Amino acid sequence: HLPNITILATGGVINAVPQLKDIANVKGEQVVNIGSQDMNDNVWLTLAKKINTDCDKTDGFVITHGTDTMEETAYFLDLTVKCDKPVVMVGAMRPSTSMSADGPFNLYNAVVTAADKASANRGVLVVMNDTVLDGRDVTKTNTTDVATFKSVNYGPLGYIHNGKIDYQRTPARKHTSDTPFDVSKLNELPKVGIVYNYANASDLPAKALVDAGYDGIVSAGVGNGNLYKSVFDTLATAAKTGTAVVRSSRVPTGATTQDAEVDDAKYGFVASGTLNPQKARVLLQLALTQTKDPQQIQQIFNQY
Amino acid sequence: HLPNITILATGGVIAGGGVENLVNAVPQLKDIANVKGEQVVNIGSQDMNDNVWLTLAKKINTDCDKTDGFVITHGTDTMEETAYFLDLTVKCDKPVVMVGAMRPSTSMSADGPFNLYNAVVTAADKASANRGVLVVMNDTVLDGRDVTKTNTTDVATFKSVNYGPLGYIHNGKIDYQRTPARKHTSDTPFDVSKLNELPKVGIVYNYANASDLPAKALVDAGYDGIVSAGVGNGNLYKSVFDTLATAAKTGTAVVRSSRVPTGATTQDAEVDDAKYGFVASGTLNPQKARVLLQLALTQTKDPQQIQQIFNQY
Amino acid sequence: HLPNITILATGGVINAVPQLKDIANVKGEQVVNIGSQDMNDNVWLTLAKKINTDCDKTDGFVITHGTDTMEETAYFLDLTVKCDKPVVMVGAMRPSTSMSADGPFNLYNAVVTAADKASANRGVLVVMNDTVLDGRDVTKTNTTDVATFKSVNYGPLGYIHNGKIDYQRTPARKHTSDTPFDVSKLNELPKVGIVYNYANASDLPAKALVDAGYDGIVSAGVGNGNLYKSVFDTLATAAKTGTAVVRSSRVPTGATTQDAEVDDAKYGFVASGTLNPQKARVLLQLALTQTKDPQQIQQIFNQY
Amino acid sequence: HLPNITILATGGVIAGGGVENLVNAVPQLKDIANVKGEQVVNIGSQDMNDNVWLTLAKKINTDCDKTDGFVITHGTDTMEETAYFLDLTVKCDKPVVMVGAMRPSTSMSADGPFNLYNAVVTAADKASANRGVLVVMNDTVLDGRDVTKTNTTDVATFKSVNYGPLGYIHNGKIDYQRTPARKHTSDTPFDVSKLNELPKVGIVYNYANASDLPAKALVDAGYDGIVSAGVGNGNLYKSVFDTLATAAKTGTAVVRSSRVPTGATTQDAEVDDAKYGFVASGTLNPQKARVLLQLALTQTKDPQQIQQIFNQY
Ligand SMILES: N[C@@H](CC(=O)O)C(=O)O
Ligand SMILES: N[C@@H](CC(=O)O)C(=O)O
Ligand SMILES: N[C@@H](CC(=O)O)C(=O)O
Ligand SMILES: N[C@@H](CC(=O)O)C(=O)O
Repeated sequence: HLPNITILATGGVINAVPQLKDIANVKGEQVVNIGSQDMNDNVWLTLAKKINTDCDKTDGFVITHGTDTMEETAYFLDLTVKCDKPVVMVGAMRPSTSMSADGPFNLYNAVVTAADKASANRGVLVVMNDTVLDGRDVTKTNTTDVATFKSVNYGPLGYIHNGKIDYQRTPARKHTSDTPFDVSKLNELPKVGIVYNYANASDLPAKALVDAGYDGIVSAGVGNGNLYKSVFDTLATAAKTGTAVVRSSRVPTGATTQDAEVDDAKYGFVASGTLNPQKARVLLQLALTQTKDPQQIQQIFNQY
Repeated sequence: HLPNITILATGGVIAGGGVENLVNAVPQLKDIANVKGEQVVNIGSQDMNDNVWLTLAKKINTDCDKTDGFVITHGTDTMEETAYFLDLTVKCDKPVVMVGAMRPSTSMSADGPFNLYNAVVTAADKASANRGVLVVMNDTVLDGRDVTKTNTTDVATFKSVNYGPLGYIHNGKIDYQRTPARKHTSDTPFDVSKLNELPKVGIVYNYANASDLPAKALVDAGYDGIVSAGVGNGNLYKSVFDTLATAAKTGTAVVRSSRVPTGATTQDAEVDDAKYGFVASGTLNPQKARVLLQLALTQTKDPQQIQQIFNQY
Repeated sequence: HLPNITILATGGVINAVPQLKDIANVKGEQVVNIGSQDMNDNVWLTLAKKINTDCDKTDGFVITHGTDTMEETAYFLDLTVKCDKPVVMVGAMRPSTSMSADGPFNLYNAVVTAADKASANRGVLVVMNDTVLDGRDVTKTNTTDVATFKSVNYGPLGYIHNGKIDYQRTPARKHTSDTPFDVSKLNELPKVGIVYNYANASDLPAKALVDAGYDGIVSAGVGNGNLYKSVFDTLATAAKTGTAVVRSSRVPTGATTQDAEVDDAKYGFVASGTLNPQKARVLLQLALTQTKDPQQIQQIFNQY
Repeated sequence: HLPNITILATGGVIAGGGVENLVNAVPQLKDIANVKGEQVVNIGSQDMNDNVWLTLAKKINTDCDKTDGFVITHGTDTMEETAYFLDLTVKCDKPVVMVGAMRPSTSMSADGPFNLYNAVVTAADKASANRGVLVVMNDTVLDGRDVTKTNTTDVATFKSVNYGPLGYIHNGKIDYQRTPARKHTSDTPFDVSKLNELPKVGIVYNYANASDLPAKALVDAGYDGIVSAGVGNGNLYKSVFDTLATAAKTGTAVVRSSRVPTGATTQDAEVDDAKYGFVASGTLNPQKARVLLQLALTQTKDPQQIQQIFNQY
C-alpha cells in the first residue's frame, strides 16, 4: 500500500525520522558527502545518470543536499532528468543537533512531496519550509533564515499542510523530458565562469577566463544586465573569439531583458531573462553541449 | 523663506531617454525649494568609478556651508554603491539625498519627475538631517548602507532589505520612524579630502565548480583587497578558498560577503576567520563590502582592525 | 491588422493615451462612474452580463476600476464570465493630473495584455505595475504604493517588458467557463457579511447579521481562522440556524486550513483556504446561488 | 552572574500540543539566565481580552525591581495586539519580550524551544533596554508597534511590515541597528495602574456592498470608539461612512484604519477627517488602532487630541 521512495544523499547541514514509515517505504543511498559550497560538475553528472538509470526502480526521489548551491543542482537536474517521477531536493538551515532543527520536518515534507502522485510532471522540485518550489525559479534569499527558499519571480507551486499539498501552479518553461539536454554519455561539462559587475570593476577576472579558453562567461550585471566599461570591452572581444557570453544580473529579482541598454545582436550576447548568474551558468553549460551559435543559445534561454 | 538645495547631476536614466533641463522639467520644485544645479559628470552608473566618488565627496564637503541640502541625480545601477561611499565620507551635516529613475523621462508614466520632487522634499526637511546619506525612490526614504536595487526593472526596486526604510513620503511630508544605528558621515574616521585614488578591491563570485582564475588574477595584479561573493553564509568553493587563504597570509585583505540578497555573513559559522585572517561582511552585500574595505584600507591593513571597522560602520 | 479591444469604465482614480492606436482599435463604454469603495452587487451583475453578451463583438476587454475593491471585482468576474477572450482589469494609484501618474502606462499595459492571444484561458486578469496577475490571488498589499498589487500566495503569471509578456504560470483553480456559477438571469446576490476577530471582540456585529437573516457570514479570523469566544458562540448558532459560515483570516497571506484548531464538520463551518475575507465573500455568495449544504460549499471552496 | 529573567505564561500553542514544564523543556536556558516562571493565565490568544492586558501590565509594573527582564509566552494569533498594549502601558525599563510558537511542541521541528531561548537571550541583553516592548520570533527582534502576523502557518510569519526589524539574533548575540522613534513605555501618558476596565472599541470591516448593521450595532450598544478596517487608503463603503459620520457627531470616537496589510491610512486623502471628526490611524492596522484608541479614550474624547495621540504613539 505505500510508495517506494529513494533518498539520494549528497551531504549538507542536514532513521532519525521514524514517522516516514507512515508515508513510504524509504531506501537511502550515499552518492557523495560534501558541503554544497564544493558542489561540482561531476556530482551533477553522477546524479542525473543515477536518477535516469534507476527511474523504473522507485516511485520517487528525494535528494538531500546542502542549502548553499541547492538552487544550482535543482536547475541542472530540472534540465537533465528524463525520469517522469517526482525528484524532490531538500536540506536544512540548522544542524540536526541544534534546538528546533528544521531537517526532520523538512525531510518529512520532501518525502510527502515525492510520494504525491500530483507532483509528477512538475519538473525537479525543492521542498523547504512547508512549500513546494520549482527548480528553475527557487533561490536562497537569506543567509540564515529557515524560510530562505523562495521562487522570487513566479511563486511557489504548492503549500504543504498536514501531509497534503494544494498545488495551484506548474512551471511553463520546458523541463525534464521536454528538453534536448541528454547528459547520459557526458563525462564533463563545458567550462563556464561568472564575473561580477560593480563600480570601477576590474576586467581582470573576465580576461583570466578568456585567456583560459573558457566556453562561456556569465556576467552578473548591474541593473538590467549592464556591464562596467572595461568588462564590456573584454566580453565583446570574447564573444567574437570563441567564448559565449550571457548577460545576467547581480540584482536578485527580475529579468535581464532583450532590447534594453545593450545591443545583444551586435555583440553576439545572450540575455539571461529571470535566470540569475548561477542559474544562467547551468543553462549555458548545457546549451554549449548542443550549439555555440548565440542566436541558438538565446533561443534556449527563451524556452528552458 | 524656502531652503536652498543644490542638485549635483551625474547622469543615469533620469537624465536620459543636462541638469538645467531637469529643473525646467519639474517647475513644481519652485514650490518647495530654491534649486541650483551643477553637472559633475554625465555617465551611465554602470560606469561609476572611484574618481566620481572622490569628486562628489570633496565637492559636498567643500560646498557644505553654501547650501541647505544636496540632491544627487544618479543612475540606478550602482546608486547603492555611491550612496554608501558618500555615507562614510561626507562630513557635511546637511542632508544628502540620491535619486534616479527606472523609466526614461520620455516614457509613459516616467518616474523621474515625482522622484526628483520627493528627493527635494526630503533634502529640504530639517528632520532629514543627521540620518546619514539617503536614497529617495518610490515615495520612500532609505538609508545609504542598507538600500539595494532588488529588481531589474520595477519602479519600486529600491529597498532596505534587512532593516527597512527610514520614513515614508506622502503629500510632501515625511514620517520618520527610524535612523541607522551604524556610524555614518561625521562619525566615521574616513577622510578622503587629500586622496587622489582609492585602494584596489575586486569582487569574486562563488558557485558550484567555481574557477579560482578570477581570484588568482586579482592576487597577481597585487590587489589591496578582495571581496568574496560567497554562497549561503559567506562560504567559498574550495579552489577559491585556497587562493584567498594564500593571499591573506601575504597581506591582501579578504572579506567574506554573500551572493545571497538578504542577511548577514556572520562570524562564528563554517569559516574560521581568525585562523585565515579573513573579515566577515555582516549585512553588507559584496559591492557594499567593497566600499567599506576600500575605505578600511586607507586606515589599516590589519585583519582584526578591519573586522572592527566592519562591526561599526 | 490590429485587435478590437473594448474598454468598460467603472470610475476609480484612473484618448489621453494616443499610443494605444499602435496596438489596438479601442472602443470605450461607461458602465458606471464610482469610487470602488462603493462597488456593489449590482455593478458586478451588470459587468458579468455585459461581458458575456458582448463576447463575440470584440477580441478582449479592459475594465477600468478603482483600486480599493478591484481585487473583489476581478474574482467575481473570474467566476462568472463565460467569455473565453481576455478580460483585464486596471486602475491607478495616483490621480491622472498628478506628477508621474501611473494610469497612462498601466492602461497601455492592460491593453497589451487584453490584445495578447497568449492571455486567453487564464481567467480574469489584473494588470498593474508591469505585471499580469490572476484575479483569484491578486490583492492590494499597500495603501499608497504604485506596486501595491501582488499575488501574495502563488505569484504573478507574467511580466510585461517592451509591450510583450513572458507568461510562465496559469491559475489551476477553476475559473470562467469551468465553473457552474451562471449569473445571466440573477438580479441580486445572496446576502453575505464580514466580521473581524481581535482581542475582546464583540459578538454584536455577528449577531446583527444573524438577526438580519443573512445568507452567509465570513469571519476574518485570527491566525489560522480562529474566532474570539463570543464570536465563535454566535457563528456556531448561525450555522445550525440557516446562515452559512466561512472561516477566513485577517492575516494577509496563507490558507485558513481544514484540520487545525476548529472542528469545521462539528459546527457546519467552511475553511476559506487562501481566500481572504473579501474574496471568500465573493465565492460564498456564488456558492449560495447553488447550495446551502456546508459540505457542498466546502467542495466549492476546494475547487474554485 | 547571570541575569534574572521572569517568564509570565499566558498559554498559546508554545504551551500546547504549564510554565514549569516549559523551562525543563529548554535546559540550555540555564546557560544564559536564572529563569523563574509564573502562570498568569492559560488561554488560546484567540481569546485574549482587556483583563489579561491590565493584569500583565500591572504585574510587570509592580514586579519591575524584582527581576532583570520579562519574557511573556503567548499565543501567536493576537500577540501583535498584546505587544502594542504593553508597549504603551509598561513603565518598567527592563526589557519585556513576547514569544510564541507556530508549531506544537510535540510536532516535528517544533519552533517553540529555540524561540524561547532567543526570547531569553533578548531579554538578558542590556542593549534590549529602552527599545519598547519586543516580539522575538524566527531569530528576529521586532518592535511591538509595527510587528504583525503575516502568514497563517509559516514559522517566519512575524514581520514589521512597514519599518523593519530592530536586530537579528545569531549564536546568542544581537546586532541592533534600529529602535522605534514613536514614543513608548515610560514616554507615554497612559497609566493603567488604577484601571479595572478599558473603554469599549469595536472593529468594522469594509468591502463591496458592505452592510452598515455591524457599525449600527456598535453605535446602538453605546461603544466609546469604532475602528474602521477600510478599503485602500482608509476608505469606507457609503452605508458604513454614513453610520460612522452620525456616530462621531454624537461623541463616538472614529478611527479610520485599513484592511490593507501595509502602509498608512493618511490624513489629507479622499476623506475630510476634520469635517467628520474622524482620526487617521497611520500605519496602525485595525487591531493595533483599537489598542491605541482604547488608551486614547482613557485620556480624552476630543477627535483632535486623539489625532495628536495617533501621531505620537
Ligand atoms: N554549507 C552548508 C549549508 C547548509 O546545508 O545549510 C551546505 O550547503 O552544504
Ligand atoms: N543604466 C542606467 C539605469 C538607470 O538609471 O535606471 C544607469 O545606471 O545609469
Ligand atoms: N478610492 C479610489 C482609489 C483608487 O482608484 O486609487 C477607488 O478605488 O475608486
Ligand atoms: N491559536 C493559538 C495559535 C498559536 O499559538 O500559534 C493561539 O493564538 O493561542
